Amino acid sequence: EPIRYAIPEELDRGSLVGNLAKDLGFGVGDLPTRNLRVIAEKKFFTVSPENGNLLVSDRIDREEICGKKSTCVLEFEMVAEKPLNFFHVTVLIQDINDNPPTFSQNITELEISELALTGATFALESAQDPDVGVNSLQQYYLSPDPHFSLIQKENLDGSRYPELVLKAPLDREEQPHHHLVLTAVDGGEPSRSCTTQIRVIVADANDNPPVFTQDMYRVNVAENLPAGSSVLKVMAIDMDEGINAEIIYAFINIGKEVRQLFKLDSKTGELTTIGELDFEERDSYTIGVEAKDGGHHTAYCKVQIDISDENDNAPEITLASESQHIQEDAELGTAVALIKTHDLDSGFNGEILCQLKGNFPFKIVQDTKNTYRLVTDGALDREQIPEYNVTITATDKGNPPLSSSKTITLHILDAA
Amino acid sequence: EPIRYAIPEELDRGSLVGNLAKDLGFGVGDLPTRNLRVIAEKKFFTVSPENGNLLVSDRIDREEICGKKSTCVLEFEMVAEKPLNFFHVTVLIQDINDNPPTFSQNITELEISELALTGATFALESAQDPDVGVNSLQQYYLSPDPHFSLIQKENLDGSRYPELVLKAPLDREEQPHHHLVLTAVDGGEPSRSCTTQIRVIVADANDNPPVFTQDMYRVNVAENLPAGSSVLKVMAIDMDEGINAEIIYAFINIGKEVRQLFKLDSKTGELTTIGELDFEERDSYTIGVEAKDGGHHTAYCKVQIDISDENDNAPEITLASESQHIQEDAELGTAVALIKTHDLDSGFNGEILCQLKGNFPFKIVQDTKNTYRLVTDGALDREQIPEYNVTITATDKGNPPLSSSKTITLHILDAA
Ligand SMILES: [Ca+2]
Ligand SMILES: [Ca+2]
Ligand SMILES: [Ca+2]
Ligand SMILES: [Ca+2]
Ligand SMILES: [Ca+2]
Ligand SMILES: [Ca+2]
Ligand SMILES: [Ca+2]
Ligand SMILES: [Ca+2]
Ligand SMILES: [Ca+2]
Ligand SMILES: [Ca+2]
Ligand SMILES: [Ca+2]
Ligand SMILES: [Ca+2]
Ligand SMILES: [Ca+2]
Ligand SMILES: [Ca+2]
Ligand SMILES: [Ca+2]
Ligand SMILES: [Ca+2]
Ligand SMILES: [Ca+2]
Ligand SMILES: [Ca+2]
Repeated sequence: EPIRYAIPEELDRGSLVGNLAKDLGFGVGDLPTRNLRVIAEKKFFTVSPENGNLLVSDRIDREEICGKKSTCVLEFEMVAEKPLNFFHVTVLIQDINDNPPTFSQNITELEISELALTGATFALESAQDPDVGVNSLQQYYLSPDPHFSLIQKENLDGSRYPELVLKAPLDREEQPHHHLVLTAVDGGEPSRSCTTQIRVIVADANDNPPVFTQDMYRVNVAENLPAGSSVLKVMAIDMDEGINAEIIYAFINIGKEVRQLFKLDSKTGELTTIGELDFEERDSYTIGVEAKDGGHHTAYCKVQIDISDENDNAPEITLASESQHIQEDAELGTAVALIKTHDLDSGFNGEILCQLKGNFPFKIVQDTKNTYRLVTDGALDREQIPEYNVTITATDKGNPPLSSSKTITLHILDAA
Repeated sequence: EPIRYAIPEELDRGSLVGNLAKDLGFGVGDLPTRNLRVIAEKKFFTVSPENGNLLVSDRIDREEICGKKSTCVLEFEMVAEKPLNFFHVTVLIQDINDNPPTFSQNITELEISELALTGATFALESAQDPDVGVNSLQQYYLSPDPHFSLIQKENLDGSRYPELVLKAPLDREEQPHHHLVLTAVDGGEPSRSCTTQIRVIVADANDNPPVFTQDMYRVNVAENLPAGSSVLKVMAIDMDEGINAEIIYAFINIGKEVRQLFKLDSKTGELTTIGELDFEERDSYTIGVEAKDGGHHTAYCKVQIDISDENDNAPEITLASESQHIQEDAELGTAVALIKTHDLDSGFNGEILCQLKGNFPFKIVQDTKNTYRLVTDGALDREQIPEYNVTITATDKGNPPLSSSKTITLHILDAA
């Protein structure tokens, strides 16, 4: 007595499903007497009281009636009178491929670190289809890209899900963004498909240490350079982004003498002077500079600062005699005083030009480069001139030249 | 005439440097006549006017006089009178190892990332010594450590500088801090040395992805669960520190039906319900959960939520008859009305118990599980009782059980 029908969905109104009168055992000679009618809350089917045919009365949407279920049957009861009996009739609703697949969003972003090795797999969102059977069985395809390919796996139930695979190492410094196109096609008839774009954003990793522009920063400055003047400026380049690009500068293997003279800026990297320079103390400074970033990548170089000599030291005069006493009966050629000169500067700034200022019965005789002797030249007499105030002047050969004077008193004593 | 002396430094006052009278060509028979005396701004040496010996007058510190210079000579002039002449005398000051080396600071920290490969080199600060020659030539030693060794290189001038080398990979999750001891010994006599501690702080890198406690979170909840109730709580463990340890939770491959029913917290990871559950619509939910951290390390699992059926649907009654008309001359056994019942619930909650309420000349006969027939049992007469109000009651076998009634009017017609 139970009878099942199998018709496709989305059939036009009035389509023939089956002759219930003949399939049960009725006859056109008794159609009006039994008065067939369908009893169901959903007016999906109707029975013609003329020939006993089962027709379609409303739109039969399998996605709205059954959803994602495999089988889809509609059970109702047909009522016949004289006598009154029940006739259970079931109608299987076949599924057609009338719904294309779809993704969650058209544009999907995916952040991938550039440290990802070749062969790394990243999960991609699958497409959904309200159909069932082969009409929902998706087949995923990816547009050709030299860096990415597609992996299509299956679950334990047979559904396919795509996964992105990396076949070439990523580099943000070469290409930070990639644009992919994923396509999903179902296995129904006709084949309906949809597309979606995948924007791969390459995340930055500290894959590049700082690099100085020069491995040696050499400069020459003056001796009396004012405190707080710019000496040079180191520069380090980092191709990364964010914390992996901020560079800090500092000194290495440095001493306290240098620490009180120079100062290196951590941010700008400009080298200045906080102390005083002196050529007579030190004429060269070899300093090492370290460059650090966020990922603790180090970069080392050397800085050499040469100092030129300036004429800032005056010539010094030293004298010595026999208690500043002279005998009036001394012969021509007798040494009376000894002159010693020296200058702390170098080059022509240290060369001293010694001479005698004023007229006196004495004469300066040069022995070596820095030694002189005050030799008598004229007459001496205590009764006439008892003392002489010899003034010695020394002058260097600098620019500007410095000088210094020193007067010594020489007494004249009686003869024997 | 020029004469040079070579004496060590830090000699006691009055030590003999040399006999200037004999080394030049004088004689004890003429010591007081010439009256020897030293002329220098620094009172480092003196000449004895008795025997003509050159002695030490003050402390001679080579580090204070010459500093870091290789050679160290002191030039002065000795003055003799009757006659007056100059005698240039130089004294070379030999260096002794009377100053130990030293570092900048006793405690030195060094941050090293755990991603450092075996053999990585890290610069260490060198020790400084105010001495010169072999007295300042340092020899660095490192205490034995299973992870670190010492590399000793030399510059172009011969000075040694240490560098730390890594022979075993570092792991912050195993040991975040290391304590090293660096020792510097000079090549003088006696050997003076100093020590310094190096605190190596292992910087954290994303070397551990999130790990779920369970690969499957299965739970069973009721059907009419109130919106906003806790379902379960996923948990992911990350052994890293900082941004590399913060975990965010989200859904993957999810649909709109699920998105309007459940909600996953990104921070706490607690799963709640924002919609309504229904067993008649869907009895199982398989959801995938993704765990992401700062370094974009992914972790996937699955969550299955089973729903139990609740008796929240009342039995439905459907009736049909011959236009609600009965002939008074009907035989015992004639079908008058057809009863159809069904319940949306499952199990014993769907089993329907149909019966007739009130005394009537009718009887309910059960055909199948859900079909009944109202069969006459007694006498009928329109002149006496023209109509009957048959009330059919259906009740399920749930807890608590539901029920529904439906009264149909049956008219009695005359005979033929
Ligand atoms: Ca459809
Ligand atoms: Ca369909
Ligand atoms: Ca489809
Ligand atoms: Ca790069
Ligand atoms: Ca960097
Ligand atoms: Ca990078
Ligand atoms: Ca100067
Ligand atoms: Ca100068
Ligand atoms: Ca000068
Ligand atoms: Ca000393
Ligand atoms: Ca010394
Ligand atoms: Ca030493
Ligand atoms: Ca670890
Ligand atoms: Ca982590
Ligand atoms: Ca770690
Ligand atoms: Ca329900
Ligand atoms: Ca229910
Ligand atoms: Ca029920």
